[PDB]
Amino acid sequence: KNLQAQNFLTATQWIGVNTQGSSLKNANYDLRADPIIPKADVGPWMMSSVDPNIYQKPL
Amino acid sequence: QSIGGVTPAGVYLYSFALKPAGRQPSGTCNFSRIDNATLSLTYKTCSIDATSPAAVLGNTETVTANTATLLTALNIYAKNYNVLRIMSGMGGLAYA
Amino acid sequence: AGGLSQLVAYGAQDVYLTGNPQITFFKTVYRRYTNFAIESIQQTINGSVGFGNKVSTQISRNGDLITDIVVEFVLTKGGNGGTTYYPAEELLQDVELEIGGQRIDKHYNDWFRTYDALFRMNDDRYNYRRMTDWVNNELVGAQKRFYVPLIFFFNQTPGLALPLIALQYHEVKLYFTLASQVQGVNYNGSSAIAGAAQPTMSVWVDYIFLDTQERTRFAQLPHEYLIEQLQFTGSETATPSATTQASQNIRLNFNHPTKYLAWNFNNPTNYGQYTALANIPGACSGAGTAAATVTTPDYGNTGTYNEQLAVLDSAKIQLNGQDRFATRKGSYFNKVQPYQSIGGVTPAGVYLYSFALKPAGRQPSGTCNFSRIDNATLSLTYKTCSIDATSPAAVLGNTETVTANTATLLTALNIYAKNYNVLRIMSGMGGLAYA
Amino acid sequence: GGLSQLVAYGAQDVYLTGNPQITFFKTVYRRYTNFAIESIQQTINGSVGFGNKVSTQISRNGDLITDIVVEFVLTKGGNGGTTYYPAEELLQDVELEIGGQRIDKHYNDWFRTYDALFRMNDDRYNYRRMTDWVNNELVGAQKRFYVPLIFFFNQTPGLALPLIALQYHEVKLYFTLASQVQGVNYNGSSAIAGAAQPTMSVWVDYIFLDTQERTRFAQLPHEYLIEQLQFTGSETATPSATTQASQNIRLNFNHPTKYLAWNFNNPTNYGQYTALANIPGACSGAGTAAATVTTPDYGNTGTYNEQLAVLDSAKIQLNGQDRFATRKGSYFNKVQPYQSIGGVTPAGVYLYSFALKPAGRQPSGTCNFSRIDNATLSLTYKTCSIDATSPAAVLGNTETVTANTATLLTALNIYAKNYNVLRIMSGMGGLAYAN
Amino acid sequence: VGFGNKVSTQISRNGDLITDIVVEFVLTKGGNGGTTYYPAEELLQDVELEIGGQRIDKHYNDWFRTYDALFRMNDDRYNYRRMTDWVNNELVGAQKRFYVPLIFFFNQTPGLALPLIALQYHEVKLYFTLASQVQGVNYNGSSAIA
Amino acid sequence: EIGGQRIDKHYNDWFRTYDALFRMNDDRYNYRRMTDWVNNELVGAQKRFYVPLIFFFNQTPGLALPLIALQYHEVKLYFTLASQVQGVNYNGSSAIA
Amino acid sequence: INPNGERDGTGSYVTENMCSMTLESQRGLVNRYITPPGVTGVVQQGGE
Repeated sequence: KNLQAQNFLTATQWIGVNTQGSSLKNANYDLRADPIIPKADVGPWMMSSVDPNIYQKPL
Repeated sequence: QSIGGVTPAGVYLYSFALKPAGRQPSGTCNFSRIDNATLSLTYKTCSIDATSPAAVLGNTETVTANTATLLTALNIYAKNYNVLRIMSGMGGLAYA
Repeated sequence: AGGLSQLVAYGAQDVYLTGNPQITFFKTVYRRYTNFAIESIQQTINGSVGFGNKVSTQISRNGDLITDIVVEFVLTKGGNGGTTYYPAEELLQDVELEIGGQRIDKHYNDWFRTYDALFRMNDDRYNYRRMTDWVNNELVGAQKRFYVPLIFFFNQTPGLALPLIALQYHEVKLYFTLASQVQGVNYNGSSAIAGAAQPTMSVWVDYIFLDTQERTRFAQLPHEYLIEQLQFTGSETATPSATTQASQNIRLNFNHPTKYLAWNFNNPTNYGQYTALANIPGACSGAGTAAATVTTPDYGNTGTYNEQLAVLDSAKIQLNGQDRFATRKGSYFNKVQPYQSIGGVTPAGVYLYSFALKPAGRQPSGTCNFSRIDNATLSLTYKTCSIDATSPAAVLGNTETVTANTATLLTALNIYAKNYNVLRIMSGMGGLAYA
Repeated sequence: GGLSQLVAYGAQDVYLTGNPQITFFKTVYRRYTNFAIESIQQTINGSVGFGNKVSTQISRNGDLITDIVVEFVLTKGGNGGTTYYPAEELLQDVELEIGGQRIDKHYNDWFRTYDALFRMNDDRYNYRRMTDWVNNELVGAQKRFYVPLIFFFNQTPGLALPLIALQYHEVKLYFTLASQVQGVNYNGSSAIAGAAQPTMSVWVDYIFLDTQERTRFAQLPHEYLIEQLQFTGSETATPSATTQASQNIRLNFNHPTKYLAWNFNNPTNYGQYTALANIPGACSGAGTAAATVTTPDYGNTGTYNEQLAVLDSAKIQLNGQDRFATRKGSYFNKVQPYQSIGGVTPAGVYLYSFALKPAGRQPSGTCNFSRIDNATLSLTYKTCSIDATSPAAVLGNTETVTANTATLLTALNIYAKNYNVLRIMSGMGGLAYAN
Repeated sequence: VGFGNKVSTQISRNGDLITDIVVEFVLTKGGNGGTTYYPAEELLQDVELEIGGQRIDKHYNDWFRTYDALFRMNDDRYNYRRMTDWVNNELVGAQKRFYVPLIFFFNQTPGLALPLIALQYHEVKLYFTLASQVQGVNYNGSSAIA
Repeated sequence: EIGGQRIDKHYNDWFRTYDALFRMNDDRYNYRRMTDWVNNELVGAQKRFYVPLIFFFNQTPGLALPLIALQYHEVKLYFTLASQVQGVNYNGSSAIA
Repeated sequence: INPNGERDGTGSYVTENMCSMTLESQRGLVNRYITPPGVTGVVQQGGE
């Protein structure tokens, strides 16, 4: 039959994974890849969540 | 023989069961084991002038109304047994 | 809320209905049964079919057990609607059941009428009428096939089906007597109807075909069946009159455990007439108009519930001189007895007294064994025949103890007794335990 | 032939005939204790007549008792069409007492309601024949009526009251006769000059047991599951011609209840459960110029036309919680009895069953009202805006309206039938539960 | 809901077993007494019983008439007629609530009450086809009733 | 209805009684704006009304129904619409054609 | 009162039979009537 009221539901693979995130607020527009620098939170105040935006498929 | 009520003219019954009106099986004809089952019907002569009561009310066994030819449809029904199986919270018939 | 609120409202007074429950109503388990089939076979009628003739048939060895018997007749109307009354029933004057050359039972046209009057009802009775009469205002020359079912013990239930294959040396026969006259078919009152056709007759028997194991058991095993028989004699009815309440003591020549007695008074001229004729609607030919004549019934309405036309005032049954019950009025035997024990509605002029809780059922439910009574007597008091039947004021405004002057025409008395006996079948032969 | 059916055996038949358990061709009848039934007249203490109240003590003239019939002899105070079940109307009520304790009680209206719901077909017609004049009898006509009692022991042998086991308690029936009976001593509000007083007789059918059963009944304790009637008469919110009257009735009932039943009526006219109207049968002279919608056609007081019924809708509520969804009055008049009884119920008479088969003896489901703190019946009436004297309005109207004459249906009778235990021991007995 | 339409219902889990099913209809008279014949029965052209998507059974308006003709009787039959027709000489414009009992196996006996409680994983539905025309209600023979 | 059990039931009159008694100030006014015409609208005017329900779970998140914890029980709302509404399809006892 | 798990419920067709049907249907058989070899344009007939 079935297993009802006690099943491992879907957590994040329901609406689909986010292939964008916050990686496009300060996105790159040039065709060439950009020099990637890590996040490395150095600010006591005024941080960000820019998400590095590493070009996985370069020119 | 089989029910005990009164059936109106034009409606017919043939039982394969001692008491077809009940729930409990009392003899059945299993048509899943019969290839060619046929109902053979002979009709009455439609020669009575229906607009003349004498023609109708005073006529013979095998003769009916000219208006009887309007009874062009035949509905044949049969009632059988099957088994409804329920388990695992689901169910359906034993025979498809 | 809803039904659940009822279930939870449980306490001490529920214990006697639902505590330690034994059953449910929601889980029917059906019984598995032996395999069998039912087939209709036409029998050969020996002798010559016609009015007044005697014919017979041997029930053919076309099955293992037999039940229903239906006698078909093709009759025509010798007059218009209203001139016939259950003519197929009237025609089958009698039927005798013979096994191994000996009598088992015998029914009469009048018995069929009496039986019906007491035991059939509602739409069964109507459908029955449809199989023996013309009930749709048919006219002269009309032709219909009638079906007269028989009511021998094996014709009422498969439980008493007769194991014909067990009777290796004995045949089962039906002897039939056809009436010399049938009202509205070949005679109209006392007159013959010129040109009337002779009946066409056919006898049908329903055979039970059993599977192998069951067939073997029936052929090999001895059997006993508790079956019904009808005892019957005709008597002269004491004649009542305008000047008197006739009385009569009829010694009952009966035997065996009897479920019930049944009787009627009648006019031999008019089949089914158990009541007086009168000029009130349905009570005579032409009733309600100038032609109303209280010498002939409205045949199509021969039977009636109008007690005032009944002839019996009161009655009692004595056993060896001891009243078996306190005297009751004729209307008690007509209306109440069947109310309490049958549940149908009995026509005036037909009476029943039961010794059984269920006179209509198969299962014995108390019987009077007449074989142990030296002098059983039916004591009848008749109504005074003083009412002028041609005057509705007199016919309808009268008293309990009187009836129509025309009630004196009900000169015949038919007394029946329904008893049990034991059918015995062994070593290829039929049988009856008691005489 | 039938052989062609027997050979047609497959896997699907295993459920019906495999490993067979039963046959249909071998009825086994159960041997039973020998017994006999005797009909014995009881004496009556006190004169009978209109407005009289009398009683009987059931004589010790048998071991067990069942059927009881009260006979009356009435004379018509007018012509056919002036009476309606007058013997039923006359017997205002019957009270059953054992050892000085009330066991049960029936009312004339209950007999009418009971009949309207539970009797049927020819059982009902034969019943009517035992309580009324149904063959167009005329003024002065004399007739003996037979009105049966319907106490638990009067319906089945299974509940025969063991008088022999009640050696130290008297068993009595108190019978109240109506002050007036329509068409017999009164015609609407007027008395009928010269009307005769009724003759009365009470008959009890006694069971005579054989030696061993008599001893057991006399010595052993017994518990008989019995039915009891509960009845509360009350004010009906007077129906209105301008709006929908409504009413909340306290269902002051107790015990496991098989069913509730009720009707609305006009107390002036016995059996009137519907409005009067100028349509054939719906009022005195209905259909013609002389018609009045102030008086019923007494002989046709009852009707199946719910257009003349007052109830629009109803629900039963227990402890402030609906027991079922609100249904229309026609649901309680026609569907309920279709489902639960199988007969036809006259307009104005309603049923709500808690049982699968309320018409039977087996307690096939019950509602325990002795476990409810606040039981109530909520009724809504139709708008009584239809001009009763105009067939076009009477017959062409809507589902939610009725006759203006429906405002006369101001009395409501609510009945309940429940199950209790009548315990007999050491010669004495009474009910197991007071409430 | 309307003439000629196909409608359905799903049976709610408001109890454990089910038996009787009655379909209530309200019809009006499009002509005088004598113009209709069991019109609520005619209206229910057909009905189907389905469990988990499997048709268990089906009845037709004609079947209801045939069934009745053979198996109902006496006052059972009359009361039935009262719940499906106009039998008290009602006139044109009359409105009436009719009750059509169904005749599926579980609608005839408690012995076969459908165990909805045991069908926790399957839906149970009824389908009903309403007639395009009902005599004396929306059409007099072939003539539409305005 | 939850699990087939009747949990609660409200009536048009309750909505009116409840509002009349428990809502207030601009909560009541804004509430009226969602159920009536309050800007002197004229015949033929069409508006969408929003009638919030007032069951316990419709008043606080604290009693939100855990449909997630009721995987085997469905939750239903059964509604009845009035046969007549004043100033919409009827004017007192008269119908508005 | 009553569970309702008919939402996530499979159809009833999963619980059928497919082998307790009607008769065996002896209509579909093999073809075992091979026509004569004869002659044709390729294999012409021999001389008289």
